Parts: sequence; structure tokens; C-alpha cells
Amino acid sequence: HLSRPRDIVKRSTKKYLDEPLYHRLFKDGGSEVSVRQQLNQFLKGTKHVFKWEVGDTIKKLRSRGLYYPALKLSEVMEHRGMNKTVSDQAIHLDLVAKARGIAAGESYFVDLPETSKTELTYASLLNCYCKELMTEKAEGLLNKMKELNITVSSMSYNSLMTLYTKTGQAERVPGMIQEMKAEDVMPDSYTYNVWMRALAATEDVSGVERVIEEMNRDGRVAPDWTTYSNMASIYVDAGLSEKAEKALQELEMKNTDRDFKAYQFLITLYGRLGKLNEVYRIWRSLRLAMPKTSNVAYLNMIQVLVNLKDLPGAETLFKEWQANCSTYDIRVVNVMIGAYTREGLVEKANELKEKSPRRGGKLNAKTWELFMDYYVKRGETAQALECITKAVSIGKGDGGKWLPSEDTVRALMSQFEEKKDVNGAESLLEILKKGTDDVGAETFESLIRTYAAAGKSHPAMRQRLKMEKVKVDKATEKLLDELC
RNA sequence: AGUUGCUUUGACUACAAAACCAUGCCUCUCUCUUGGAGCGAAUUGGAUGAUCGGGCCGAGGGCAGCGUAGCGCCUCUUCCCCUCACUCUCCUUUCCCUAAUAUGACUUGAGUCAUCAAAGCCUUUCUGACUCAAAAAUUUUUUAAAAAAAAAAGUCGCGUAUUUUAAUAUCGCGACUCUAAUUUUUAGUCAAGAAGGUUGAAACUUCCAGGAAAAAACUUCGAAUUGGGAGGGCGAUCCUCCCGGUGAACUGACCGUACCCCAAACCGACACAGGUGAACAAGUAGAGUAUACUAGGGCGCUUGAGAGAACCAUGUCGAAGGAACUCGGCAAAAUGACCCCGUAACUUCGGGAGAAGGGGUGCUCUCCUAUCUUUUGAUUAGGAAAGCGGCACAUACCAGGGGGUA
RNA sequence: CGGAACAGGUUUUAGAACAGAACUUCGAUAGGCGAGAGGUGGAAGCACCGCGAGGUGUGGAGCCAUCUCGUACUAAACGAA
Ligand SMILES: [K+]
Ligand SMILES: [K+]
Ligand SMILES: [K+]
Ligand SMILES: [Mg+2]
Ligand SMILES: [Mg+2]
Ligand SMILES: [Mg+2]
Ligand SMILES: [Mg+2]
Ligand SMILES: [Mg+2]
Ligand SMILES: [Mg+2]
Ligand SMILES: [Mg+2]
Ligand SMILES: [Mg+2]
Ligand SMILES: [Mg+2]
Ligand SMILES: [Mg+2]
Ligand SMILES: [Mg+2]
Ligand SMILES: [Mg+2]
Ligand SMILES: [Mg+2]
Ligand SMILES: [Mg+2]
Ligand SMILES: [Mg+2]
Ligand SMILES: [Mg+2]
Ligand SMILES: [Mg+2]
Ligand SMILES: [Mg+2]
Ligand SMILES: [Mg+2]
Ligand SMILES: [Mg+2]
Ligand SMILES: [Mg+2]
Ligand SMILES: [Mg+2]
Ligand SMILES: [Mg+2]
Repeated sequence: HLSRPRDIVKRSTKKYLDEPLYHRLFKDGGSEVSVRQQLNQFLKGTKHVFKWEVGDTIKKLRSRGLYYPALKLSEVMEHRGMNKTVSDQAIHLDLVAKARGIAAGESYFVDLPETSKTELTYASLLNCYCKELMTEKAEGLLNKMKELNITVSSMSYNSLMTLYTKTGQAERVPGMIQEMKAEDVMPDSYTYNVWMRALAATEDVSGVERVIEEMNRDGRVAPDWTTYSNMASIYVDAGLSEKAEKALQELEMKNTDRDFKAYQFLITLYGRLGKLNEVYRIWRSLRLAMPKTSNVAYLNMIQVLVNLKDLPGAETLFKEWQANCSTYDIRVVNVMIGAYTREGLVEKANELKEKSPRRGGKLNAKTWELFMDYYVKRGETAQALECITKAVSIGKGDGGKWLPSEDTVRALMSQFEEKKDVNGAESLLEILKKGTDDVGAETFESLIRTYAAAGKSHPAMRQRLKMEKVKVDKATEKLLDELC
């Protein structure tokens, strides 16, 4: 067409790619490794792409959390002659701050031309400040925008209110609503969502009703499914059931595009509301809308059925998932493992655990966490320490360190007190050294009573000075000084 | 010396949505590319009930030709096909509406902005995935010992009976497809990155005239400083092996650096039209670094105002004639480019030769070919063919006079 | 002839400077403006024909080195010098 002359179907195959770049980079899947491999293969080739094609590929990569390939594509395409606009510079500033850190984003903003330091790049840097939970730099940049007569849109106000709600100072949001209404900046739907979230955060349920009433009477913001999802979440957490039913029915009515996330919200909010038939109806609607249902929807649905005490239905849906899964996700298997171990059916959970790695899903720290929770609840410590070692050695899936919960360690040390197991207590302390460094409160401050079986260790109050000093209770040094 | 490389390559699409609550274990575990559940219609469907009409088969008595069984004729309604209603739970074809199909909704009018080491090779080095390899795990076979090996699911089909009814299961089989698992470790490969160096900066071919030196630098080897370990030692800090041995959040002294440098600053007595290495040097026309014009950068040349005689210098043009000029065609004029045709005497067979002599050349349209067209259903180059304008189409600039004979 | 002749200014049929000749405001000396002659040869704009290069009409069109005529608008006595 004349309005869109750079057609991606009719373009020459000698100069350009045979397929769109946002299809080419996701040819082998949406994983980070495959996308980086496809980007490396594309950048070594001789076929070219459009500017809007690169922009669409960057926006598609941003929506899936692939910030490094988006930043690499933007930088290499800019180095090859694709000149950035101010909007592209704001997008690139956000990409730099997402992939390399906020200091690199500030360095990119400083090195920008002075004519490129406009409302778009200022708003992008403000959003990057608000996402990183830095209130001082966000307030300083907002005051700098107000000083230089740079217009603060509703998006920047929304980012500031989200920062206030996430930090804990949610009382400042209703002041910011009137501040926004003072400068004739009109709210969007997210403004009302974060406003009702902040009003529910200050233990004011009745404030949500005037927000939705004035949104209806505003006449310039059309409600969507996220507004009713926010209302339904507020009503479910507040204990109100009928208003949650009305909000979820409105969410179903407003979900005209059959969004996957809205279906997850519907399934989980009916799951927390306890209505099983509504859960099954939403599941049938989702399976109608998504003929090849992904692992995330099964992971939510089977967990909801387990929570609502429908174990044969959860088993049937798990068997249906097992026969159609392209990737054997371990989280769906962990749902059934937790369901079996919480009900004492350890044989089925052990069968699932011993048959899962051949099916394609290696065990993570959550599987061993469920098993050690079962062993702690049953009272067996030797089998629990093995699962603790397995979960510590596996670690978290995002690269972090896995540690047992405080209550579980407290219960396990209480179990070691009764059987006078000094060796098991020392092994648990060794694992807690291997996991963290502080480990001081109730972990071994009153747990010197485990030593009251046969003798005591050498250092005689010099051991408790090594782990950055721990102070024991006043009733614990009596038997400690008795054995010196 | 000649080739092949070094020789730049792209974008122009207008776009802050990147700000989120449920669950959470890295919650899209990897979603690139799926039409609608419209209270929307028309031919069709049907989960339904009767009436009328038509048509087999069939039923008995018979008129019928046998000792059983007949061929035409005569009374009947089931069963099926239709029709009027009830009707949305299944199928077929199309239309409307809504969704999606990449954002938003004149100045490349011959430009602007980027880029200007890409691609390789060699050392390391962090992290992933796969592969063994190998051992420890269990079964079979062979003689407690040795050899070979599967483990988990989905789909199709066959023969056979167990519930207080989740029998879509349990019993044995034949076939197909998919996955690699408990622990330990090596060696490897790929993948994704981070530090160094190094090549590109030259390679090949041919030729004769046969194309620097240097314990400088570099690679190697030896010995090794003020170091750290492991075994001998009736010893004296001795002997033999191993690692390190120029390493860095050490330090890198001294001298030049202004300014001119085709020039008014250097060599010429001058602020002198002379002389003064190499490197870089955008665009259009062009074979070109020729030549014309040109931005950028630099400069207007350190005497001017008038007048527009002779004469002198340097240029433009010139009737008719065309070397009669003169020592002599001196000077000038002329020729001049590319493509095509054509090219003599003579010759040492290499030449002569661009011999000489001729023709065409602009623009527009349309075909044909190709350009080894990185926007291939329209652009450049070449050729045909038909037209258009002028005195003139190598239109300016640039750019052989030719022949005969001593 | 006797406040004559010069000089100055605008010029030119004259001219190296000088000299000559014309005119010097009750003035056409030069410039300008207007008209005509003369040269060139058919402007622009618009319309029509053609795919196009281009062609046709409006229309001896448009333009102006010179020459003549008209005309004090400017400079020559604007010399209340
Ligand atoms: K110099
Ligand atoms: K020139
Ligand atoms: K003169
Ligand atoms: Mg040496
Ligand atoms: Mg200098
Ligand atoms: Mg001299
Ligand atoms: Mg000099
Ligand atoms: Mg000079
Ligand atoms: Mg030349
Ligand atoms: Mg030149
Ligand atoms: Mg200039
Ligand atoms: Mg001078
Ligand atoms: Mg003269
Ligand atoms: Mg003549
Ligand atoms: Mg003549
Ligand atoms: Mg002649
Ligand atoms: Mg003569
Ligand atoms: Mg003579
Ligand atoms: Mg003579
Ligand atoms: Mg001559
Ligand atoms: Mg000449
Ligand atoms: Mg041509
Ligand atoms: Mg005179
Ligand atoms: Mg006059
Ligand atoms: Mg005439
Ligand atoms: Mg003209």
C-alpha cells in the first residue's frame, strides 16, 4: 500500500530476509540460548531487515524477558546505519537499564544529545528508577522535570504511585491523584488500578467503591479486564465473596480477546473463592480457546483442583497433561508430588519422583523441599537431611541459593532435642553454614540443650563469637556455664 | 612485471506503553504463524406428532392347467417417499457484523544521517548442553565367578471374564513412535560470553639482469638472581627432584612539540611570476589524478579615480583570392574523440598502420538482449525500428594535419 | 561689446591632456519616461493535438545595442550668488 510501502511479503529476497525477523529469531523456541543462537546466525548473514521490523522484533523480545538479545540487536543495528529517533532512544535507554543495570542506563542518558533529552527519555529513565525501588532518584528526576517545564504524563505519575505502593508508603498515592488532577493530566485505567490497590493497602475496602464509581462517571476511561481483576483480587483478599463474583463475571465479559493471563486470573480467583464448578467451566472455556494448552495453565489448574480437595480430577488432568506435554515441566509434577505427600500417599509421590527424570523433567529444589517437609512432619530426620542436601546442592532455578524455611529448621532442631542427636544437629548447622552466613536468632541460641547427652565441645563461648556474634537468652547460659 | 586482493557498507516507517494485582517453584518450562462462544440470516438439517397422496414387498380365500409346485386376473393395509406443524442438538453451502492480517495516519522533487576493519587464526578463561568412557546399581545365559542387556510412556489390532458400578480399567499378546534416566569421574565436542595477541597491511604466476647487514628484535635451548614445596642426611645448611624465575590497583627518565612550510617566515641582495621529498584531498561531466564547473577550506594577489588617441603587447572575427609572403608556410589556420567500414608501395615478415580514404554520433517512444541488477513484474548498458528539433548532436571544454620523394 | 570676455556644470559632429563646438532652467545639453523606426524572429501564460520528444493557436508575438520625435521627472543658474 502507499501508506505502508515497505511490505514484508512482497519485498526482495536477494536483499531482505525470506521471513520476518520476529519470526526468524524464535524459530527454535523462546529460550534464551536458542534466541541468542538465532541472533548470532542472523548477524553473520548478508540479508537485511526493515527499521520497523527491528522495532517490532525488539518489542516482541521485550515482552518475553529477553533483554540481552533485544539490546544486542538494537546496538548492532544502530552501528550498521539504522539511525535512532528520540522514541527509539527512550526504548534503548529502557533496554540498557534492564539488561546492564541502572548505572548503565544513567550513563546512556548522560551521553545522549541535549536535543534528545526530552519527555520520552526522561519518562523512560523515571520508569527505570521506579522499577528499581529507588525513591530518591525518582523524586529528584520528577522535580527536575517540573523545573525544566518537561511535561509529566500519566505514565510517569503511575510509575511513581507504583513505586510508592511497592516500597510501603502507599499513603502518598491519594495525594498524587489530586496532584495529577490539578495539572489537568487525565488518568488511564492503570491509574485507577494502582489507586484501588493503594486504597486496599491502607485497610480501606470501602474506598474501592468510590474509585470504580468515579471511573464509571468519568466517561473517558473504558474499563478493561485488569480493572475487574484488581477489584476481584481486592475483594477476595478482603473476604467479600459476592462482589468478587460480580467482578469476576465482569472480567469474563470484558475478556473478548481470550487472553491467557485473564484465564489464569479467573482460574486462580475462583480457586481461592472455593467454587469448583466455576473453575471447571473456566477450564473448559480456556481449553476451547487454547486447543494446545500450555504447561502454565495446567500448572495453575491442577494446583487449584488440589487446593479444592478434588484429587481424582487433578489426577485425570495430570494424566491428560502427561500424554500431550511437549516439554516435561517439573512444576506440574511437583503439584502432584505435594498433593501425594500432604495426604500420606508417599508411594505415588516416590513413583513420580523416580519416573520424572526419564520423562524429561529433572528434579528441582521444590521436589526435595516437599519431601523434606513430609519427612519433618512424620518425624524422620535422617531422611529429611538427605533431601536438605539435595535441595541445597540443586539450588534455586534463577541462580540463587536455596535455604530451608525458619519454621522447618526450628521444628527439625526441636526434633533433634528429643532424640539427643548431636551429630544430626551439627550436620544441619554445617548445611546452614554452607547456605547462609548470619544464621542467628533461635537456630542455636537455645539449642545448647542438645549437647546435654555426653560432654560438650572445646571452645567454651568462643564458638559463638565467630559467626558475627550471637546473643543467647538469659535462661540458656546456666547449663552452658555448668559444663564450662 | 602481470594478475588476484586491499577499494567501504547500510538506514531513512512516522512508534515513551518498557508503569500490575491472583498463583508462583525461572508463572507462559520457552506462546512466531489457531476465527467468533455473534442471540445474526437464507438453502439444509432433525432429538418430535399426526393427516392426505403415491409406490414395492407381503397376506389370505380364489377365477386358476396336473399326483406336491405354477402363469394373467380379483380384495387389502403395513413399510418407504412426500405434506403441515414442533424444533436447535449434530452436518453441508453462502451472506452480514465483529477480530486479526506490523505502529501511526511534495522536499531520496534525486538528498540526509550513520559507518569506515570486516572476515579469519592462535593462547587462555567463566558458565550451559550433549557424548561417551569407566566403575558401582538389576535380569538372562554359561561355568559363588565371567559374557549380553532392558527399565518409563502414548497409539493400532486379536482372543478371552472379574463391580457395592469412574470397566476410558484390569489378562496375555503382535506392531509403530517418543525420552534418557541413581551416584562418581575423565576426556572431548558444540553453544553463549569475557580478556589478550596475530593476519588482513598481501597471495599467485612468469622472467632474467638473480635481487643488504646485524647474539638487534623474535622463536628455541642452556645456565640462572633475593622465592616457595617434597624425599636423603652419625651435618655442612649438603644432596636430588617439583613449581616459579621480569610477573603489577609498581614504574616508564631525558630531548622535540609555538608558528611558516609551493611560501610575504625556506634557497634566490626584495613581502622576487624562479627553485623546494613524500602522505591526504567530497561532487557532476569524463577512460582518466586530463579538462570545465563546483560546495568545504582558503583567498581577492599592499596603489587607485578617469579617459577609451598614436604606438606596443595579448586575444576574437573577417569579403574575394589561397603561400602570390618569406632565407624558409616562421607564425597562424587546420586535423583532433569513440564506434563501424576500408587500408598501398616496401619489408629485416616484427612492421609500415591510427597508413591513406570514408560513414555514424542529440533527444523521444517501442521492442530484443543482458546487469554475475542486495527492493527484478522496473532500473542501467548495447542493438534494431519508428519518430522529433535545430545552421550545427565528439555542440562548451578536451582532442593526430596527411601524402610522395632525397 | 564694456558686470564684456572667461571660469564652472551637462555634453559632443570635436578630442591624449589641452583646444574646438552645442546647451546651461523664459532650458531638450545629458539621463529617465512615452511613441515610432530599426534588429531579432514568434516571449510568458493559457488552450488544443500527441504516450512522448514535441507541434499548433492566441499573435509580425515578446525583447532592446542604437536613431528620431514628444515630454522638465532627474542633473545642467537649485545663482534668495
Ligand atoms: K617543517
Ligand atoms: K577548472
Ligand atoms: K585618455
Ligand atoms: Mg638473549
Ligand atoms: Mg603545531
Ligand atoms: Mg637575484
Ligand atoms: Mg625573500
Ligand atoms: Mg615566490
Ligand atoms: Mg585528454
Ligand atoms: Mg583537474
Ligand atoms: Mg565559499
Ligand atoms: Mg607587495
Ligand atoms: Mg585600448
Ligand atoms: Mg579572409
Ligand atoms: Mg571566405
Ligand atoms: Mg583552397
Ligand atoms: Mg614564393
Ligand atoms: Mg617574393
Ligand atoms: Mg627559395
Ligand atoms: Mg608552424
Ligand atoms: Mg592552434
Ligand atoms: Mg538505449
Ligand atoms: Mg571638450
Ligand atoms: Mg532629451
Ligand atoms: Mg521587424
Ligand atoms: Mg527567449
